[PDB]
Parts: sequence; structure tokens; C-alpha cells
Amino acid sequence: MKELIYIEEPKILFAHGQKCTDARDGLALFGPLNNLYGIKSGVIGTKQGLKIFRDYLDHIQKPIYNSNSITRPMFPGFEAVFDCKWESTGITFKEVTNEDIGKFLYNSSTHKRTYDLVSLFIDKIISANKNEDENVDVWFVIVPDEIYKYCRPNSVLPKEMVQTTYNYDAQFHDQFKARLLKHTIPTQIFRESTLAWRDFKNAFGLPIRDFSKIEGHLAWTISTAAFYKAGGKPWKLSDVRNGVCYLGLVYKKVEKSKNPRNACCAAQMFLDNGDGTVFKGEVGPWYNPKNGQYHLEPKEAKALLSQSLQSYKEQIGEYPKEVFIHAKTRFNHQEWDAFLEVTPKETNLVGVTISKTKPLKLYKTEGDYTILRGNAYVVNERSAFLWTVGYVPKIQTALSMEVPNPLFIEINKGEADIKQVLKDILSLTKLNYNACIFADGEPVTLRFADKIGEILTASTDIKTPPLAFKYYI
Amino acid sequence: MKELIYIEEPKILFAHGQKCTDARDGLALFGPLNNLYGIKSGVIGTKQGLKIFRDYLDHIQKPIYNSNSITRPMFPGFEAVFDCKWESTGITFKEVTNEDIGKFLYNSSTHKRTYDLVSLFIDKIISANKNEDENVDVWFVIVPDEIYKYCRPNSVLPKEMVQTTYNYDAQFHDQFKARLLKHTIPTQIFRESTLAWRDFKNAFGLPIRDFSKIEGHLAWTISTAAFYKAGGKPWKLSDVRNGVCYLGLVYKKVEKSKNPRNACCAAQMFLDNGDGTVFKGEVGPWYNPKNGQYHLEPKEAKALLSQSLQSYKEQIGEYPKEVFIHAKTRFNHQEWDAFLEVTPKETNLVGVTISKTKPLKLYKTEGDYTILRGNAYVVNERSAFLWTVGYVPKIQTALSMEVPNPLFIEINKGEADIKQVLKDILSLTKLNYNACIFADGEPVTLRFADKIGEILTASTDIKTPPLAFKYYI
Amino acid sequence: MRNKIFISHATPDDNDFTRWLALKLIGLGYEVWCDILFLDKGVDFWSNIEKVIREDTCKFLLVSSSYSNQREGVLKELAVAAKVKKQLKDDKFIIPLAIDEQLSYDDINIDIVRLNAIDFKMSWARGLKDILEAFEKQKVPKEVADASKSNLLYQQIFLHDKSVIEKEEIYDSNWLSILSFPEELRFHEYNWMLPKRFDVRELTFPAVRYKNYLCTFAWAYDFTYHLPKTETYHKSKTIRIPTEEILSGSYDSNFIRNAECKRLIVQLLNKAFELRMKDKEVQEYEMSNKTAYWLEKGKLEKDKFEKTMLVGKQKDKNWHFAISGASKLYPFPVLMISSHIFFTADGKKLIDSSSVQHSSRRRQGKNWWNNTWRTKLLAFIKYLSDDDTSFYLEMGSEEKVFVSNEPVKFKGNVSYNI
Amino acid sequence: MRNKIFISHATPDDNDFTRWLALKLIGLGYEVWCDILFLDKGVDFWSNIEKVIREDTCKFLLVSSSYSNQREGVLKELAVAAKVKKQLKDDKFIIPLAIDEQLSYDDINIDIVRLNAIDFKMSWARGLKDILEAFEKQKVPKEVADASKSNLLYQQIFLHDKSVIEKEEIYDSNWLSILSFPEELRFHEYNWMLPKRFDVRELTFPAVRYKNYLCTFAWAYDFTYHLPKTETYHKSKTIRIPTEEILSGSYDSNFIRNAECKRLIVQLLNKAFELRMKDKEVQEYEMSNKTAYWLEKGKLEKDKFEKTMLVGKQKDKNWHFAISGASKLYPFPVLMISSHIFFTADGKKLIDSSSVQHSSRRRQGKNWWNNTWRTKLLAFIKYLSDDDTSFYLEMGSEEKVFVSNEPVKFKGNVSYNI
RNA sequence: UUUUUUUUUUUUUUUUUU
RNA sequence: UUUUUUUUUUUUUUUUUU
DNA sequence: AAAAAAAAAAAAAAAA
DNA sequence: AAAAAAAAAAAAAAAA
Repeated sequence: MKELIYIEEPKILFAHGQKCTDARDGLALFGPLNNLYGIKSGVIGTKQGLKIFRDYLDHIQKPIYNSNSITRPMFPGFEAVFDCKWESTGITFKEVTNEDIGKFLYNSSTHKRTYDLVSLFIDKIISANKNEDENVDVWFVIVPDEIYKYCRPNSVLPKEMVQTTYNYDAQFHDQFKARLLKHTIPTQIFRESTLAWRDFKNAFGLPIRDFSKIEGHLAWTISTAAFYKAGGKPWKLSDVRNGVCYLGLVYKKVEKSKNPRNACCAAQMFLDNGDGTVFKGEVGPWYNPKNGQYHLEPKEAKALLSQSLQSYKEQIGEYPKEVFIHAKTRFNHQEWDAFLEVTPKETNLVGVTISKTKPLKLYKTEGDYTILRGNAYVVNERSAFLWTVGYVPKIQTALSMEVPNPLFIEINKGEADIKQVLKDILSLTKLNYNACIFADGEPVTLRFADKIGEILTASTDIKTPPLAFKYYI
Repeated sequence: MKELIYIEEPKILFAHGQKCTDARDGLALFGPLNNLYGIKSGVIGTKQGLKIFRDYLDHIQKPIYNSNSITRPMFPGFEAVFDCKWESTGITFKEVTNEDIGKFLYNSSTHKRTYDLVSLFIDKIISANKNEDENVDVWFVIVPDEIYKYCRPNSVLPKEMVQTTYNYDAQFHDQFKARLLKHTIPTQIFRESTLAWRDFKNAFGLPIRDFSKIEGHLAWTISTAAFYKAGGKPWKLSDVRNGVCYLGLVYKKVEKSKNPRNACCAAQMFLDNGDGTVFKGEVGPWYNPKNGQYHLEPKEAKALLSQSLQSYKEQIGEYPKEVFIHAKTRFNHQEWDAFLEVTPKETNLVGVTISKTKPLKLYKTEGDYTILRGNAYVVNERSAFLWTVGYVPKIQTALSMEVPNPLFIEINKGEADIKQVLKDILSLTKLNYNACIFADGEPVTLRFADKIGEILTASTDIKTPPLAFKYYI
Repeated sequence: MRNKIFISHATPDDNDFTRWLALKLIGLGYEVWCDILFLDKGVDFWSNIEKVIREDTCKFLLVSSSYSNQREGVLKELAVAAKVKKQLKDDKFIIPLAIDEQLSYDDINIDIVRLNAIDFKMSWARGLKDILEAFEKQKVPKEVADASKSNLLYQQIFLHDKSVIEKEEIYDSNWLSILSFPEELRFHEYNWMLPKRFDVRELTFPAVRYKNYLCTFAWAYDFTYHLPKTETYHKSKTIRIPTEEILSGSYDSNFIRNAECKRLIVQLLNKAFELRMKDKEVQEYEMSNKTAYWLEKGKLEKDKFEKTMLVGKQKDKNWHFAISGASKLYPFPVLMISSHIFFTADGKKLIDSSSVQHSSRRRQGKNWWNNTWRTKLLAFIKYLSDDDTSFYLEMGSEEKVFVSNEPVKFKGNVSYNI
Repeated sequence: MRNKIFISHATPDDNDFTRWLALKLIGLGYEVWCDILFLDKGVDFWSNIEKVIREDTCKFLLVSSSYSNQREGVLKELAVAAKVKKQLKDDKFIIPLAIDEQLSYDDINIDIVRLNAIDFKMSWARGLKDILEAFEKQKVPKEVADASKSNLLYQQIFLHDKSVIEKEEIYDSNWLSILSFPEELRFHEYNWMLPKRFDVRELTFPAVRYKNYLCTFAWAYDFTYHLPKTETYHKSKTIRIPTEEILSGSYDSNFIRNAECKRLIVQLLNKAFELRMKDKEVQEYEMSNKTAYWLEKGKLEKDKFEKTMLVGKQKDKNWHFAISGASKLYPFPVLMISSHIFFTADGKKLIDSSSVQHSSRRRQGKNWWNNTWRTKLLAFIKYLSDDDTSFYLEMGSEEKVFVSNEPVKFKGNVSYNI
């Protein structure tokens, strides 16, 4: 008679110290933790594209009603929720003629055309930063849809419309955000399809991206992303113990240089003196030779862990008491020997692996709905399954469409109490500042580490890259 | 019977299109041109120094009464005048222990100690920019007075208190602002003496800097500087004709490298399509060999003028119709041949020299007051004297203390109507965004060019430096 | 004394704004009374509203909207509030709140056209701050601001009718229990007696070549047909091992590692599963790494098993339910299963284009909810069953493994209701 | 109808805030009436205020401050406004404005303690916005917002009593006109007849060696004393040049450039000026580039010239008025002069420390205004005069230059009054 | 360096003459 | 890339056996 | 090595 | 050049 245990839903704090399980509801009623007086948004792109951006902005200036309020809360307006007013006036605009895209997009070489467009935007945005007396908080760059479908790998330019670098990758968004790291400019990439799509229609006469039933949700998430980029903290946690650093390790591939080189990246989260929390990337990207190792040598292990322990120390003053190393691939003893060498005796190092590979699927007796989000199948003291994706009552709909796939949590090394680690992951699945969602299907440290690694693998000239998430998500 | 002509006081525009001769009065009643929603001020320095900064900030949050309202308008508060609220809450603070200054200030080598302190502040401010999710508009860095009197050249450290680089200059403020150019961080240097000085007393028991009678004025000018650094435009002009670029040339010395090398710098001001105006530095610093030449070779002349003409063209679209080259040293034909080579036929190039060297002093028959600001003694069609410093009725006091010294305006080359050029200088003496003053004693292009040259001569590793005044004044 | 607030609105239409206004006014330190504030209703609220307006209400707040402009109940509470307005001799009593842009000031109710209204059409925050400034202007009684009561009533009233509840529920899985294993695993001493350049996949029973020993559970002389040289093997040369301790993991030797010994078992189980489903005469589709098996049109009665459909018709393409089996020994001895869907143009040949296959599969899964997935999976599992309670994998002449046809049951103490 | 505003305040003390409030209320589109709004007064304003309150005032605004709390006039207009409050039957008529933090709400006037006041103690902008929100709340009559009237009345009322006015004024300068020059400039053919390793500064009359020609205006045989070899020079070897055309600039030759020919003149004038002031027996102080000359204590009667003091006593140091002369020929033929001040500890030896000298000079100049500077400068110029209307520079036996003792007069058509 | 203004110190270069 | 989720495509590496 | 007509760097101080 | 456990990059689409 095997038993299933459920972890109570984690509580995330809001302004004035109130708590709410759903980020959207708590942010709507209680607002963001800090007070942002205004957002000076910069817009760059086609002059025609400015009209759609202004229409969307003054559309979201007004309350928005979605299809079903119980499934997803409606969007009431940026100022009502964020206590920060952000209108279409006062925006700094730099014009980008469609002809400029025409010269460079209509190029046979994919990498060359991607580099040309990225440079065409980056030089203009740098000149905007360094030329006009006007101050800009975040940059909203708008690109058409033809570029979007012809500025990525595996996109074949049709011969009838071809008119006419290799060190960088063809990934437009990642390269665009990577080349801005030296100047530390928070920017946001949009397509007018993500903007007011009602202009566009398919062959049948319907919008390709039918967002009428989700308009409130998209406004919610875009507003949340804009607020976070502007330098604001939407919400914070309350259940995380003091003196607890986590770190999240993700390995990515680099194709520009010979051999994949297995670039490694990390993200860090911990608490501060009092109640403040820090959730920042901690990346020193450590390249790993050999094609398919995914196991970094002890020297870079010592470098990484010493850097993380320091970055904790200068912020708190004392070494973390327990560290729960998060990664989605397991570790061998090679890293752990060095890790134990660099850690002090007081610190309790713990390594936890997260896996979606295992196709464990649960089946209820009756009903057309899925399982609770929060159930844990404890295999033993060292391994367990957590269903962070699925149904939760507050949102009325399963977070997935088909049968959810759980997370495979196994403590590779250390001792670790299984209940605490299965309790921390559920808490960590809420810090998705990039998307106003009730919860995420994996710990955000893994997701944001993967994102920052993808961004940092697009450029090879990066030196001491910025490690704040404003310039990444 | 020689005659004296007076130029009407130039009119500077404010928000909602109203005009006022005095910048302080017009800014008080009509406010700044653009709307700034808030200023996220960052503070770095001693923890003790934070208290004085907070006291000054919540002091200027309230209306301030000066000694005489008719001589100088009172300061009513930041939010009342700027339509922008800026309180002590929400400020990002990084602690700097006094011991850290103790290790590095108490050093025998002046240049080494200056570099150590500048690095101690710059690394921390860069880490603040690149580490915390909080967004900062401008940085208010606070330094003690012991450092101020022992971080500059010709300052001998007393032997009894000595406890313990050469490529950079010992000028603390200039080096501090130069090393921040790569990262484009608007910053402001303060001393707590410039802050609430009432704590400090001399040997007699009185404050060294008695600012009680000038407290409103200092609050006015500090608020104006903070607003301009935050990305706001306090005021603009209305009498400048369209299609008129000016440029201001100043030569400075560089001592770090062998030979002074006579670094040259420029600042540019013109009009935009419609009513907007641009007042930005245009610096490509062109070094000039030979010890005392002050005359740059035709190659760099062509480079400078082509860059200026371009920077005008991409902003307006057509070449300037007349250019009034401003400098405070005369030119020989060497620069002018190249200048005429690069200018088009439509452009009317004019070169004007400004000199305070000539000790022409005017003497009134009776009274204890000085001359009007605006009188012009026209020597001939090519030379004239302008008294931009002296008495003006609106401020009730002479801008100078002793007898004013006029400006020596002479059109070196070109044709130029003397009335127009003597009318433009008087207009240009008002754009002192660095100090809330009724008027300045020289054209601001010369003053701001000198400032930017002083900042840019402190570092040799600068490449493509920023050319917006937010990072300079 | 009068210290309570009345807010009139259209309950079926203006729930969101009224709820927000009540929540914020409560959080700011005001005693708010509203119809939607209380959970449950009785026959007495008709008198309750009137008595609250007459005695406890100090001030009327009206939600002006197209739905609430001409609603009989809204007008009746408006009339009661207006008469209270007259007898209280307080000019600043009625405070309408216009929240609809489609309702102009020239189309509002007659009792409202002469009263100033706070604009909520453009900015809700501006309207709320105007409400506040007016309220501190009017010296309206208030308590200390505290959002604890706000969040409290938020949990007891809102989102309370449907949340997490505690009750035991039975659960199933895609895991299939294995009843039994052969008593011992046989490594036969073949050497030259088995050709070195020979493949073991085509052999009848599952078998994997490790070092020089043939890894299989079957009898030594069971491989005579595919290996005619195997007629003269000495069974005493076998190093047969007690598989039970292999599962327990107690066994260890320099000859074979326990992890490596368990490594050979899962491959044998996979080969036995493939051979058994070949015996069932079911077709296959090649996946990137695994292999999926589906059913034709006509093999089953009406292409259905039990009372459940397994193959259906959609436009011109035939979707087929398919499964993929993997053997895992780490958590438990389990023949794991997965669900996959493939399409055929005519029902007998598979479509070679991957993009259209993926599009068809996701289109058919778009409307496929919980119960249909479980029904079809369990139906296929029962179809492949050899007995009522279990099915066997043929992997030896006298050696067999029994796998339960019923998926692994799980128990959960927390569930909910639709 | 009533459409005007009354604002009561302490005129000698609360001018700034009242002026600002009136200006902004006018700019926003409101008809503002105030005592300081109008420039000039008559006997009739006592009745004017009462009639405005009784008939044209729709609303009373009071500036609550420590100075205006208990002022008899302020209280009388408060009483008139209060009686208008009673007869108008408008509860929202009196709107006090508290702007002093030192005046608590428990110390305000009796007629004000029962009326709500808008807080201006912390933020003036917050108070103004509260005033606005209340005013649009009360449907107060208004016009279209226009700051043109605001700036208009700003120029006609404020800063109008003292500004730029047009009237001719006579002006002086530090420039000194030169009456006459010698008819011709002499270049003497000396060669060996003047020693090559000889300095010309110590020679009696000014003279500069250009090429091989001695540049001076004096006669050829005037240099016999310092040059005994010059007893046998032939005057026919002189290349004497008509200085008048040099000043006109018409002359030009390969022998000498007009700019270079004019270059030699200013040096000769400077040397003549130095020699003449040496003849006056005045002491000197060494400046960085120039030379400044001052007077002792006792050379002048009471160390004063005319009715003007030139040397005074300050603590233990004696300040001396000093001048420095420069000759410039570009704008006009002018012996330019400058003003410098130096200090002596005993009155006969100069202080060698530069820092204390600069500190003393700036300390003495701190209180030195316009008239004293002109008086002392003109007094010294008259002291150095050789005649009533001009003084001469001795630079030849029969050759002299006359420089006006009266500074160059200038005329200006614009001036003002104290 | 919140400023601005007014000085006093030095040093330097060019055109020219030996 | 507003997202998140669920798949389908390939390719790769380690431990081991010849 | 002077002359003057020009050149920028630097420190000290007082009010604005 | 095979075998299973582990690996990331990439595209296509659907709702949230």
C-alpha cells in the first residue's frame, strides 16, 4: 500500500508583507514590493511598427477582460497593478526604415544576414544610449515577422525573393541580447504578431495567433516582464530558511569554435540580512573540452564554487550553512572532491539532480482532470518524484495539456532530508519573473540558468558578462 | 562721440511654451520641458555619510527661504519645481567602510593613493550597476573632506599621519568621471561640506562654508544638476535660427604621456526638426604634437568638421546653412583651408574667437553698482566687446564682485554680421545646466567643452567616449 | 452610529470591480458592507439591505455601468439610499462611480444625472485616489489601515468554494508489475561453437553476447535450430546464477558486475517484449530511438476492444493507438509503457512525412482528455493479455516471465472535485 | 454672478506663497483677486475688499501662518468672509491653507479650528493638487486654462518697478588717449659704432635694435652720453619714416613690415612710460609679466591726492594703490592702464610672501565698490599729469608724445537707477 | 568638485631681430 | 522571442563486450 | 636672450 | 559497428 504525500503550496510575499499562493492575484491586490515612479520606455524599429506598439500600450493602459475570470484573472491596467504609470507619451523613438531591413534581410547567407540585422539594431541602440540627453529605462525593440521567419537557422530563403558573421550564431534574439551585455542595456524583443495581431489574417481570414481568449494573460505577462526589466521586484518568498544558497548548474553547447566545448553556466539565489532576497545569475562561464563530457574539471569547479561562496559572503558576511547544488544532470566524484576541498566544515553541501527523462505517468480512476500540483512519490530517502506540473484548483485548469510529467529529484551526494528538498523545489518553481504564470514546470534556477547560457553562447568576445537578469530575460 | 549698443536679453523657453529671462523664475513657475516620473538615486560612501545625505534630501524636500528673495528666488522643493518627486526612500546604498579609505588614503604617493581611492569607488559602483536588480538613474557618491584635501596634486601628506597609478592623473573628480565613461553611468560627486555643513565648525566655532544666506541657491543648483543628470531638459531656447550649428573648440594639456600633446575637444549645439534643440558634446579627441602649438593639423580638422557635419545631417537631414565656429584661441589658415575643403558651398563657415585677456574696464560716473549685462562696444565690423558679466536688474546684484571683464569677440575669418554674432553669444551664456544661475560669464559651449576636455584628459584608455553631458557635468 | 458602507452593483456582471473596490476599501481601514461580501444567502437579505441602509449606512456608493443603470433591484436600493439622503441632511452622501466608457453622462439615471460622479473609465487607480481624497476630505469615520482583514475575508469568501481538500483516492500508472522471473540466468560456454560474426537479434529467444558467454534465461539446447553446432554442449559448463540475488543486488564477482549483470536483464526483457508483440502480429513504426507498435483496421472487431474504440476515422487519415515498452529495474521490476499515436492514409501503409504525422497526432490529441487516454491504454493492455490477470513473455522453452495485465495501483490521500 | 477669488495673507511676510498661489490659479483658468495682485493703492481699497467679498467673491481662501493668524486686517476680512459664509448657505466656502509647520492645528484661530484645512506644511505641490481636486469636486466656475495671462500679469505687476530703461549716460574707461606723436621715426646707421654686446634698456631714451638699425624717435646725436662713439654719425644715413602713414598703415616695404613696424612702437611707448614713472620717483613691484608701480607713505600730502585717499592703514599692513600701463595700437592709439593693489608691512619694504599679499589685496577689495575704485584711479592719473589737460612721455631731446590725463569718454544710451 | 566671479602666481609658444 | 506545456525529429557521449 | 601679443595649469579666497 | 543509459539543438503547434 504505497502512500502519496502532498507538499503544501509555497507562499510568496508581496508589498506590505501579505502572502498569496497565486502570483497574479497577490500582485493585483497588493502590488509590487518596491515603488517604481515611472518607466521611460524606448522604442526602435519601423515607423509603421510604432503605431502598433502605441495601440497595444494604450490598450493595456485600460482594463482588459479575458475569456474566463476564474481560470485566469483579468488584466486591469499597468498603473492599477504596479502602482507605476507608463503611457505612450515620453517614449524615445529611433526610426528604422524598412529599406534598411531590405538590404540586409534579403541575403543568401543566413549567418551574414543575421549579423547584419543585429548590427543594424545594436549600433542604433548604442548611439541612442550615448547620444540623446533623454534617459531610457528599458528598450522595446520591434521587428517584423518576415525577419522573424528569415533570421533563424534552418530557414531557407526562397529563390524568387533572394536579393543578395560566421563567428556569431544565427539566433537573432540571443545574439541581440549578447552583444548588448558590454553596455548593460535592458532590452525587450517583440514582433507585431505578439503585438496587436488583429491586423494580420491567415489564408482563411482569421488571425494566425488567436489571442482573444488570452489577451488579459498576455497583457499580464508582458506588464510583468516590463516591470521586472525596469528594475522592479514583483514578489519574493517567505518560506526559505536563512543561510541557504542554492546555485543552479546548466551545460550548453558552443558551435562557433572547434569542438562543442560544453559551456557551463550557473544561477544563484539566497537571502539577505533581514528579509530581502537575491535572485541573480552567477555565471563565470567555464568551458569544458571533449565532445560529450558534461562534467567540468575540478579546477573550474573550485573557481565556480569559490566565486559563489564569495558572492554570498560579501552580501551577508558569513558562509552559507547548507548549499543545495541544483543541476539537471548528475555529478561524478571529480567535481565533488574539489567542492568539498573548497567548502568550509560548517557548510553542508548537497547535490540534487532534476530529470524529466523518466516517463512516469500517473492515472486517476475517474474524471477528465489531472493530478494536484504538489504530490510527491517518495521512492526512498534519496529519490522522489514531484508533480510540479498539472492541475491546481486556483487556476481551474491543468498546467499541461496531456498527462503531466513529474520531476525526478534525487540527491546525488550529501545527506539531505528528502522532505526539505522536495519542499524547496516547489517553492523555486514560482520565481518566473519572465512570465506571469501561477507556477513553472521546473525550478527557475535551472530555467534561468539555461536562458543565460543560451544568451552567453551567442558571443565569444564577452568578458566578465553582466550577471543581473534584467539584461537576459 | 563713441556709442554703446545693448542687446536685448535672450529668451529661454520652458514647459507649455512660455518664456522667461531668468531660468530660476521660469523653471519655478512653468516647470521643466519634459516630464520625469521619478529619480532612483543611488548613494555610495561612508555609512555615516548616508545620514547627512538623507538629511539634506528631506531638507530640500521642503521649501527653503534664502536671505533675500529679490536678489535670489527661494527654493520651494524638488517636486514643486520639477513636477518630479524624489524622496529619501527607495535609494540604493552600498556601504564603504572608513577603514577602506584609511588603507589607501594614508599613502605617501599622491597618484597611487588617488588611483586606489578611485578604483575603490569605481569597482563598487560597477558591481552595483551589474549585480543588483534595482534600477538606478544617477549615482550620488559621497566622499569625506580629508580625502578631498588629500587626493589632489600639490597636497603634501603630513609626516606624522602617513601610514604607507602614475599613468592616470591625481585629479580625483576628473579621473572618477573618466573611468565611468566605458559603462555610461551618470554620477555626481559630493562632499559632506557641500552637504549639511552645520555639523562642521572652524577653530572659531563657525562653519567653514557659511551657506545660510545661500542655502536656497545651493538647493536650486543641486536640484537642477540632479534633474539634468536624471535625463531631463530644464529649459530650451527660442531665438536661435534654424539651420545654425555652432561648435565650440577648446585645447587642453595631457601630462601623462611624453609631450603635452595638446588634446583638443569640441561641443556642439543646434536645432532639430520642429522646435527641439540638441546641446551635446561632439568630441573625437584629436591630439596635437609640439609643446605649444594649439593649432591642429588639417587632417584632424577635416575629421572633426566632417564628424560634426554628419552628426548634424543624420539628425536633421541637410547640411547646416551657417556654422559659427566658437573657440577661445584664434586660428591660422592651416585649419581653415581644410575646413573650406570639407564644407559644401551652401554652408557659410564663420570663425569667432572669445578672449578674457584684454583688460578693458568700463567706469560709470556715479553709483556703487556695475554695468548692464548686454552692452556691446562695437570696435569695427570684425571686433566687439560684450559685457556678459556684471549687473542685471532681475537679480539685483552684479554677477561679479570687482569690475567685470568683458568678452573679446572677433570674427577671425568668414564675413559674419557683427550684430548677430554678438547676439548669439549672449543667448549661449544661458545653457549652464550644471548650475542654476541667471547667466554665465562665457558661452556654455566653451565652458562645457573645457569641462569635457578636462574629464577626457584624465584617462588614456578611453575609446569612442560618450558624448552626452549627463556623464560629464 | 453610522460607520458602514453600501455598494450597489450588478452582481452577475460587475463582480470584479465591486470585489476589488470592497477589498481595497477594507484594506485601507473602512467597514465595507456588500452583497457579494458574504457567502451564503437567506430569505432575510431583502430586509437586511433596507435596514442597513436606514440605520448602519453612513454613505452610498453606486457602481454606474450599462448593466447596473436600469436594474430594478439597483434602482430600489438607489431609491432607499436617496430617501436616506433626504432625511440625513447630508449633501455628500450619494457617490456614484462610473466605470463604463459606453455609458455617457447623458444616459445615466435621472437621480444620478444631477450628482457628481468619480471617473473610473480611464484609470481605476485615479478613481480610487479621488475616492480617498474625497473621503479624508469628508472626515468619514475609519479604523487603522490593515490589509490582514482584507486577505482574511479574501480566503474565507473568495476561492473558498473550490480549493484543496483531503480525501483518499486510488491511482493507476503506466507501470506494469512483473509477477515472476526464472530461477537462474544461464551463461553458456560456446566459444567457436557459436560463430563470432553472427547476430543474436534474429535468434528465436532473447540472448545477448557478453564477453564469450551467451546471456539468456533459456535452456542450453533450446537454440539448436538457429545454431546447429549447439547439439553437443555440456550443460556443466554453465555458470548459472541465482537471479533472485541479482535483483536483491547481493551478488558480486570479478566475472560480472551487479550493475552490469542487471544491465543485461533489461535488454533481454526488451527483446522478449519485441518478440512477443511480433508473435501478436502487430505492425510497427520506427521512432527516433524506440519502436512503436499499432493495430490495423480489421484485426479487432469493429477495430475496437471491449466497449472501447482503439482505431478511428478522421477525414481521410486513420489514427492508430500505439504503445512503446521499456524495462526498468531501478525503482521496481516494471515493464514501463508509453502512449503514442500515428496516422495512416489508407490504414495499412504509414505516412512517410514526419511533419504531417506530427500535425495529425497533435490535432487528434487536442480534444483527447483524461478518460479517453486511460480507456484506450487499458484496452490495449487487456488486448495484449494472455490470461485474465497476467500475460507472459515467451523467452524460453520452459522459462517464462509473468507480467501483470493490471497497471501498478497507487494511493493518494489528497484529491478534489470538478 | 460670483466668479472671483479672495486670498487673505500677511502682505509683509507671506508675499512669496500668496504670489505663487495667485499666479498658478490664474494660469489654471481661475479669476483671482488679491491685494498684491494690483500695483498701486488708493483710499478706496478698504471699501473695495468688502464689496468684492460681499458681491463678487464666490469663495474664501485663507493663508494660515504665524504672521497671518492674529492680524487685525486678516481677522476683519475673515469675519466678512464668514458672514458671507452664513448668508450664502454654502458649507464649502472657507478654505484655509496652513503653510507653517510651527503653527499647530491647536493654535489656529477660533473661526478656523472647526474648518478643515489643506496641508501645505510638507509639500506645496500636494497642497495645490488637493486644492484642484476639491475645486473640480465643487463645480467651481472656471475658464479655459491659459498661462499667457499669468505671464502677462507677471511682467506688468512683478519685476515692473525695476527693470531696464532707456536714457543716455556718459561713460569713462581705463583707456587713455594719445594726443600726438613725433613726425617721423628714425633708424640710425650705427653698425660697429654701437657695440653689438650692449643692452639698450639702460640707455636714456627708449630705443630698440632691429636688424642693424636703432629704432627710436629721438635725434641722432641725443645718445652721445651712453654712446661716446656716436659723436660722428652722418644724419643723411637715417631712413626716417613718416609715422603718420605707419599709423594709417599705408606704408609697406621689404625693409620693414607694417605690422612689424607697428610692433616696435608699442615697446618704445612702454619703455618711455617706465622711464617717465622712474622720473616720477615711484617704487615698483615685480609682477609675473608686467611691472606695477605704487607710492610710499609721505610722498603725497597725508598720502592723499586732491580730496581722495590713495594710501591707507589696515591693521599692521599698508595697502598701496598701484597701476600698470600697456600700449595698444590696434583699436586706437591708447596707453591702456590697469588697477592693482599691493601691501607693505612698514610702508617702505614689500612683503615677499605672495599668498599673504593676495589675501590682503582681496580682503581690501572685498568692500571696495565702484566709486572708490574710480576715485583712486583718476586721482593717481591726475597725480602723474604734467599739465592740466595732458601729460607727456620724455623720449627725446626735442621729441615728445602727449597723452591725455583724462580717460577716454564713452556714451551709452541705456542705463538704470539704484 | 553646488556654484560663479574676481585675482595672484609660474610656465609656454609663435611671428620677428641679432 | 508574452508565455508555458505537451510532443515529434536528429545527432552525441560515457561505462562496458568483440 | 631680449621684446610683446599670446597661451593653459595651478592654488587661494569670497561671496553667489 | 552494433547494443542500453544518458546527452543538447532544433522545429511545429496549442492553448495559458
